[PDB]
Amino acid sequence: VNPFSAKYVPFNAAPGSTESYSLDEIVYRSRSGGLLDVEHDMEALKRFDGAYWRDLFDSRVGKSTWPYGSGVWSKKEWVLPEIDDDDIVSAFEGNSNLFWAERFGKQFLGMNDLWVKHCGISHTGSFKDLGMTVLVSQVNRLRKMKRPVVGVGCASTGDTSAALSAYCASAGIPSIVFLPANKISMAQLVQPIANGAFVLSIDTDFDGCMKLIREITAELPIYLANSLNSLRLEGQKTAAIEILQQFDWQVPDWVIVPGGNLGNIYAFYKGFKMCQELGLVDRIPRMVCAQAANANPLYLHYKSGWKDFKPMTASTTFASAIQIGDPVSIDRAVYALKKCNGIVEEATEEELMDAMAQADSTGMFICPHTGVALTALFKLRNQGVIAPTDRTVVVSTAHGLKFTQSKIDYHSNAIPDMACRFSNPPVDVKADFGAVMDVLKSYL
Amino acid sequence: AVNPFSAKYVPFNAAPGSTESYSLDEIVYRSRSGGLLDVEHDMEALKRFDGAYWRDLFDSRVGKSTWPYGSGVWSKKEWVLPEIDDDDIVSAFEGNSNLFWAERFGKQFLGMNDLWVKHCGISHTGSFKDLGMTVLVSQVNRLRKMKRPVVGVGCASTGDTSAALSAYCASAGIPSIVFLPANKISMAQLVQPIANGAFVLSIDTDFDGCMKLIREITAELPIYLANSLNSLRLEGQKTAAIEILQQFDWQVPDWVIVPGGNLGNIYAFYKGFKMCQELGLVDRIPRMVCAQAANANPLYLHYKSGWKDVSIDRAVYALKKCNGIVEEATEEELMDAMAQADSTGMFICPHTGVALTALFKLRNQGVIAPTDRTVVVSTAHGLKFTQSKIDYHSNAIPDMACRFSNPPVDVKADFGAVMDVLKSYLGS
Ligand SMILES: C[S@@+](CC[C@H](N)C(=O)[O-])C[C@H]1O[C@@H](n2cnc3c(N)ncnc32)[C@H](O)[C@@H]1O
Ligand SMILES: C[S@@+](CC[C@H](N)C(=O)[O-])C[C@H]1O[C@@H](n2cnc3c(N)ncnc32)[C@H](O)[C@@H]1O
Ligand SMILES: C[S@@+](CC[C@H](N)C(=O)[O-])C[C@H]1O[C@@H](n2cnc3c(N)ncnc32)[C@H](O)[C@@H]1O
Ligand SMILES: C[S@@+](CC[C@H](N)C(=O)[O-])C[C@H]1O[C@@H](n2cnc3c(N)ncnc32)[C@H](O)[C@@H]1O
Ligand SMILES: *Cc1c(COP(=O)(O)O)cnc(C)c1O
Ligand SMILES: *Cc1c(COP(=O)(O)O)cnc(C)c1O
Repeated sequence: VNPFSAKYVPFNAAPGSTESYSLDEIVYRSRSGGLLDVEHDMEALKRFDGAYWRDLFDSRVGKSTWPYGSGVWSKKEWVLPEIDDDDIVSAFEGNSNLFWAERFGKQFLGMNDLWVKHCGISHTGSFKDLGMTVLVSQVNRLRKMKRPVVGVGCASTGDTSAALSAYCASAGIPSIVFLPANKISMAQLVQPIANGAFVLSIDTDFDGCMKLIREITAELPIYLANSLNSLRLEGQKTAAIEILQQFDWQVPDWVIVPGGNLGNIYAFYKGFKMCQELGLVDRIPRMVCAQAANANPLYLHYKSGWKDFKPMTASTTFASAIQIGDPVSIDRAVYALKKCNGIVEEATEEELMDAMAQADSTGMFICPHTGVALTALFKLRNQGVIAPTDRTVVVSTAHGLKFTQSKIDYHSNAIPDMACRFSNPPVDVKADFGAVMDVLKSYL
Repeated sequence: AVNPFSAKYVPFNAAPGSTESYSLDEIVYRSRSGGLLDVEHDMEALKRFDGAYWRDLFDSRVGKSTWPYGSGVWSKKEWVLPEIDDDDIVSAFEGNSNLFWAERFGKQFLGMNDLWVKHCGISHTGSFKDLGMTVLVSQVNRLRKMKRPVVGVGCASTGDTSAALSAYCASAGIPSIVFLPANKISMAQLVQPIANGAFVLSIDTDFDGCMKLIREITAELPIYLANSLNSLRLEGQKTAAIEILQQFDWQVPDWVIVPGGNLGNIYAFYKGFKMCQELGLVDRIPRMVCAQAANANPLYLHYKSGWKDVSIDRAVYALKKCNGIVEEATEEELMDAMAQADSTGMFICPHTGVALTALFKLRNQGVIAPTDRTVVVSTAHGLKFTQSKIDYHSNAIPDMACRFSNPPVDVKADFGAVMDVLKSYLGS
């Protein structure tokens, strides 16, 4: 009855390799120690032409029918084809606004066809929801199959844990979060705490919590939620399919994604590539990966001609989730960027904050990581690589509501060594009709 | 404009042969007698199309990419602002918000299998105000583009309304002004209008000093005011009710619980459900519960008095018509409810905590049955109220037990210690 299936496979598998694993297998790496990927049965999917898939996926966008209302699960056949609908844990994720940045594109970039994907408008406020619905759904299934998974554990700065904990909580799955004691107080770990996660405050840095969550997982029947998981990528790749669908199956010229551990940027390529390969569309977009100057291993690797990649030491950024020294999905990203003929650009602490301020002025509320992405767009316009007329999509990874402090400090002119050129502080005036009118007429 | 549909400003009531009405193109805030204004649609022009027509029309637009019908508000454009040009609309894909099924929360805490929470907080600016602001700003945009004298939009909100207002205005290139007392200025509270390029004024006076001053400016400069009295924002807000129906495949819930501070909201929801009933989409409206804080005004005391002793009359009318109920929630009760809800996956606002407390109390009274289809409206994303959650979960709210707090446990970087803590948790 159900002809579609998926399995684990070594990332970029060698010719005629026989290595595969059932998705029910709890595995994170291959025989060689490399990363795993979800490989779908392309022979079975190709029994249906692009016309069928377009019509099928279109018939399901924003409908009440479970589970196809979700931006991810409307594409179930391409994500987890063999999961039962009873096991799916979904919070209506995806269907995210592809915001037309008319005033930003025209006033700053000379662009008419610039769009911003607001992935931040989600259940936990970041794109990580797309990935967590797939992972927790699969974990949910394993639990019901009486498999040894008593909960999910992770150690990541808010964004990953918030998504995980929320989805785990709704399904009654215990969620275990390891976080450094002083390094984050209680402000940014509010979501997992509120979502009934079992939170531990450890006497170490972020690195020490990452090491300890491994040790725990080695003995305890606790599933490990990491950058490694190819399941998360299966949900995240639907954002690329969604962008296509929102453009009525027309392919944009450029897509710019913030790259931390570099999984997301790869997920986007896989989504775009899958639509081309199955006959939905005839082409794929060119991709741009944007990084913070304080954490630019991919940037240094690209401009060296895809030769010599080095795990650099990352320094403090306002774009917290993007500051990664040794990116886990590095080989994935490099592969993706080569195939789609892509580009990598960096962004300084000042440049990412300024581009963020300029975006907000157009009626947005986007994260510092998005500022990084917009900086890349700024620079590629300068270099003439992105044309003023080209259909360009910038991916906003998180809502600004999760990164308010960086905005409060910027407009308060309270960041040391920062120029804060686009700050918009409140103006002081005494209760006088003439004085109030004059400052308003000057703004008029 | 071969458009059969139309709407106008009309007083809320005035039975004895009133002919008072204003064009939606006029700047007006109140009636001749000072009462509330109301957007009245040409129901006779709408009644020309049967219940099935509107259902199928609204269903065909939902989620789609066709401008402007993708929005949860503008998908019902004919019922909101029928005369505005598509090229004048300022939309940020608002509405379409998750009708989250509270399975774990409903079954474990309330013994309810069909309880839903409507997450309006998942939107552009983090609240349901986006629904109302898209209509207001669109009209203001329409007026400005036809060379009408409107220099900008102003308000005195420190929270949701100003955040929503300034965001929509910024995209349309419409100046946004926030009049506020210099002492009540908060950098955190105003983070959204500040970033959205809104002209925020800090005035060296009190609450009354500002309201007196705005009167003096709006008599000289034509600044459109956004406030609680505004009836144009209700036209957007009402589509949330319509949406709830559409999301249930045009099946009416038994109960819809709305937080009530402003009191305009509960009316908007009533207005939306009623419009669907009156036009043949459905055969009924839900019973509604208005949930108020214990600290809040005497709407609760008025309901308990058997309807004998802003937007107060507006809400009382809506509640009497739909056979509604009002309940209170105390500071501790709403915080507890927020914690319980949150622990099951949600991340809701304190206003939603108030609504859930009203649900709890009415379940205990046996007014709401276990099987009853119940929708609890969440007005704002929990991310706008992290400080109260931080305080609650660290037991840092005085005169409150914080009984459902989930503080993190302290451990050193020792394997055996981390394990023993984990073992006792997994043993539970
Ligand atoms: C209210 S349910 C319809 C009633 C349901 N079929 C029943 O029998 O109880 C449909 C709504 O659930 C919410 N929802 C959340 N996740 C969804 C998903 N993955 N697929 C479809 N709807 C989802 C959406 O807001 C959607 O409008
Ligand atoms: C994106 S507009 C482009 C307008 C103009 N040709 C330009 O380039 O500046 C193209 C079509 O999309 C629709 N549209 C207008 N504003 C939109 C928005 N903010 N988001 C999505 N679609 C929009 C309109 O129906 C219009 O016909
Ligand atoms: C990408 S535009 C369609 C292209 C457009 N016809 C053009 O030629 O430029 C459609 C997307 O804009 C966004 N959007 C925001 N508001 C919308 C609205 N009111 N109606 C339709 N789409 C809207 C949604 O994310 C939607 O998927
Ligand atoms: C409300 S669910 C299950 C109700 C069940 N009779 C009970 O009381 O436990 C009814 C239908 O809605 C769909 N559904 C399941 N989970 C959903 C969710 N989280 N959101 C929206 N619809 C859902 C499924 O297709 C299911 O058959
Ligand atoms: C995790 C995260 C990123 C980084 O994505 P990768 O796939 O790890 O490159 C960027 N922005 C936000 C908001 C994130 O949470
Ligand atoms: C929410 C609301 C208000 C109050 O908004 P705040 O900015 O939070 O004070 C007033 N009137 C109506 C109709 C509302 O919906």
